[PDB]
Amino acid sequence: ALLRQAYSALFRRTSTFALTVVLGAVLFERAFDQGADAIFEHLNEGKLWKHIKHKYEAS
Amino acid sequence: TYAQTLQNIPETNVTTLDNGLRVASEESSQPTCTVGVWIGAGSRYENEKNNGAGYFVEHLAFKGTKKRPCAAFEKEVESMGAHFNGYTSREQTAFYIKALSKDMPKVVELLADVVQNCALEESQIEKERGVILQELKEMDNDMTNVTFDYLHATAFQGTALARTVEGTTENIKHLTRADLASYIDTHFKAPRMVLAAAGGISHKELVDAARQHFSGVSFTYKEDAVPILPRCRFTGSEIRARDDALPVAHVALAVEGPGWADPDNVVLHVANAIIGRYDRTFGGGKHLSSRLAALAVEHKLCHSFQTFNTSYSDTGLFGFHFVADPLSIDDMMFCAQGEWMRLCTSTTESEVKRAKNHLRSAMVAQLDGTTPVCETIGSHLLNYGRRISLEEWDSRISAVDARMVRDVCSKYIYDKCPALAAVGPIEQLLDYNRIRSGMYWI
Amino acid sequence: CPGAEDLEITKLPNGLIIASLENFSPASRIGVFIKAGSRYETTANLGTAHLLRLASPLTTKGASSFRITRGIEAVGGSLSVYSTREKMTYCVECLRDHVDTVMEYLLNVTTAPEFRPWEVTDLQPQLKVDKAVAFQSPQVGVLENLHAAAYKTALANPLYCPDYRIGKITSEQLHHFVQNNFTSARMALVGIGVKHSDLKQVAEQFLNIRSGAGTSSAKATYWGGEIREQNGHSLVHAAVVTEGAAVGSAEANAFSVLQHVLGAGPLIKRGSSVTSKLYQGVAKATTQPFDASAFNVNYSDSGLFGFYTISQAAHAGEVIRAAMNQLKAAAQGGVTEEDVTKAKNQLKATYLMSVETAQGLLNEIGSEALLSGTHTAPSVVAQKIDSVTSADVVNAAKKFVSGKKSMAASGDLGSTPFLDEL
Amino acid sequence: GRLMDRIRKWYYNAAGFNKYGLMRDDTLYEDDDVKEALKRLPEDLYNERMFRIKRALDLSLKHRILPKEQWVKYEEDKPYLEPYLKEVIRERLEREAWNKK
Amino acid sequence: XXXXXXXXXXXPLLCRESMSGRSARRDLVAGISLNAPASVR
Repeated sequence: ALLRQAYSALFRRTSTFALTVVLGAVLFERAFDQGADAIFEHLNEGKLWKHIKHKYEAS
Repeated sequence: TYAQTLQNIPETNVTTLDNGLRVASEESSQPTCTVGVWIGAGSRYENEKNNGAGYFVEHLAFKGTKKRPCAAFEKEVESMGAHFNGYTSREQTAFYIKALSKDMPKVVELLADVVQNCALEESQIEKERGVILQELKEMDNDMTNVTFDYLHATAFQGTALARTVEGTTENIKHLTRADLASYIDTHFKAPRMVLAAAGGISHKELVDAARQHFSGVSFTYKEDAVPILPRCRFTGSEIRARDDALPVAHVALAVEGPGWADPDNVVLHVANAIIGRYDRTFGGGKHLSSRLAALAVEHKLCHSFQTFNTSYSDTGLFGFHFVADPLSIDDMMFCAQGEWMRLCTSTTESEVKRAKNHLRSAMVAQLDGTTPVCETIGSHLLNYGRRISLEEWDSRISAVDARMVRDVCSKYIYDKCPALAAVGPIEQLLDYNRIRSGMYWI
Repeated sequence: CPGAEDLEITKLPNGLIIASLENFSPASRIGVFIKAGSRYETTANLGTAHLLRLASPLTTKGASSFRITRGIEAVGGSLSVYSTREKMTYCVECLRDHVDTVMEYLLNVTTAPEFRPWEVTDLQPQLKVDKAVAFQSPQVGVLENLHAAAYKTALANPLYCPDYRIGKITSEQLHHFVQNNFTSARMALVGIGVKHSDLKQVAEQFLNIRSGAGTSSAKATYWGGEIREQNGHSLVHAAVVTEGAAVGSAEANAFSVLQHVLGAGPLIKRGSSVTSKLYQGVAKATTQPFDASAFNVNYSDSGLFGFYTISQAAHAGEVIRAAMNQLKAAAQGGVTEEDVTKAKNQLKATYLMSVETAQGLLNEIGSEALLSGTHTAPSVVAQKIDSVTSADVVNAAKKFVSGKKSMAASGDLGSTPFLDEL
Repeated sequence: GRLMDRIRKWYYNAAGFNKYGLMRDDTLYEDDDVKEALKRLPEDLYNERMFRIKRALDLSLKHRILPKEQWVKYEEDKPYLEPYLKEVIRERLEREAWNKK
Repeated sequence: XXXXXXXXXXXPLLCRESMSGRSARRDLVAGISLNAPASVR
């Protein structure tokens, strides 16, 4: 019963609501960034310096 | 000492008959007494066709019976210096008599005659047609009355509790003798009735006279069975009946209650005692302990405000009602909802130490006389199944602390969609969403 | 564990009466009965009795206006002041425990007010409010006009302060009124749910101030006037009285029985009144809904007796004339020996159930303890009432038809008869 | 030891509000307490206070003072508001204490 | 600690029984209370 279980704990007191938003934004940032980064790099394989890097490191 | 005088109150005796009728009494050394029958019948037991029939019945209860017509019945009751009175609510009907303790058996006979052998003269009904229709026009100018009816009409919208006790105009117009007689036979039945008495009455001689005039045993199990009413749905909603020509505005706001059975109803009464009530004749003025009352005086917020915890069988209505001038409504509602949050959040032990003392003095004041004792007894059995002595009430109340009041209030009030009834010049108070947002965070 | 106790009465050298009674009820109720009221007002200080009872929560010489309200509410207690035209009762209710607590504020209010000029001034406009809400019931309108039309002084004075003197009552007038009337030989400390030895101890080792009998009242001169208020209300209230009997009079009981013979207020909810010859006699004369009861007041040195008719506008004439004829026919002999016994029964009933309540008991005890410093056993008050003959009743009716009448009526008096038309 | 009276009388003259024909309680800053105490003042004392203040104001805009003859003497200064102000404070301290307990 | 209040200003009951009980049984009492609505009889 997530919709209820979330309400009682997270969404009731205005405090835990804010603490949820704060911690939710932390989780969302790690997730969204890694996600969008992956979608973009896969859409452009072999085109980024990320990819063609190895070809020029005889260092 | 107080602690002993509670312990030394004569216990209420209870005995049940063959047909299921309960008889209860509180015997004192009173030369006078009050004895009547409290029936588990009201407008909730009614429906779309027979709405206000039990009220139409209430009009014809004193208008004569089969054994003795109107002329004889009124003459007989008046002659013994006895007062015959009664009422009908949404869930409870009652007919009772105040008389000397000596006339107790004759009284029980008189009571048993009305509930059973009511006349219902076809000519008499036609008179009470216009009588009720006038009482409707007269109650329609009671703004407090109109508001509380509207409150039920929207809080329990779409259910039986949303109906007025008096009923529709169309129903009163067209109700038949058959419809009335049907209500009486359907609802006024022994197991759903309680013969209560209080005064200088021997309980034994009460159940004897009761055993005589409340006779016929039920045959089937069905007639022993007490009906389980269908539940009533609460609705976070509002009804705004606007009339700017109306001098002052009335506003009632409530959340859903717990019901007679719930022990939380005690705490909700302690909480309601904290906020209390006020009207501009309260001599205490700005020095009143009630915060809402103090703010009401300091800022001239309202003519009057009251808090209520109206309980029903399976539900209730915890809320408040106030009367204010067209331009003091919003500030009044503001402070009122603030004190509600103050209940759930900030309630101190000092506050409830007072509130408990007030509620103690209240329940004791509730039993000042024979009729108010009989009313308690006739209702205690009908709702609790037993008598709750003042000694027991005190034990429940004395266990209430600030931490408990906060919890119970946070449970029934905090972040709940309330029911709103507003009548009159009501512009300053507006938007349910604003009222709804006043339900959280002090 | 609790039993049956007697009521005790003590008279201090002060002349102060202490009527106590232990009933072992979990709620105590102490009152201070005083022979004050607007009856002792003159034209110079009209309304000072009204402002006085509103001045109860004001500061005292021992308790602030704050501590009075906060201290009393702290223990669930309550403070109230009931008063008629010639009586003043200061009541307190509370649990048995906090008697002494609430007893302090009660004692402070009645025996040591300060009447601070600014508090008095701030209280003055409450007269407008308190009067306005009481005057919402049309009866208090004609009832105040009745006393004004019935007398010339004392009882002629209004119970609620006249408009022109609102805000014009000095703080010194309050002081003088309390000094002149709240004296020991005019008061009574009456309690319920208290041991007499405690209530007595409180009244002496705490309660004192000015002794003696203080300011007296010019005994009520009769007038016989006719005050009429035209306000267009569809319902017309009307009262017609002559001089009745005083408190503790010989003819006192005779009028009370005649009242129930004629009938005084229905005993059955939404019911017609059969025993009432007045209700019935008028019902034969008029068509529409109405109310017509027997009116009877008993004061210390006088009293009023007659009928009060609430009727429709155009049918006021029918009801009033009919109600008049019922007292004429009652004086001409129309009183059955059974009617008396039936009324003497209704009266003995009404008395008994009135003393059920805490209010009714404390008042009934304190009323008598104030005037005739005793309490009469309820059996003997039952003797004194039914020892009234049938002739005594017809005699009381004779006094009405003979004596000079005074009438007060407010409504749309377009069809309301004048007093010289009855 | 008549020292305290020496010091007070010195400060009263060094203050010099008596040059404006002002009482000591005239120069009182009107906070919440003083405001309340002022409303409790009798009409005559209030109307007199009002004139003394308006006179001091008029003097101040003239950059003049009263003649030495019309200066309020130290021993002739009426503490007309101080008894009122003390009760206003006493009453308030009661409420503040009663609201904690 | 009990009793109902009211509200009016300055500056119906038309049926025989719902406006019954009023015609002055006695005469006129005047009650006012520290914390209870101003009584009138």
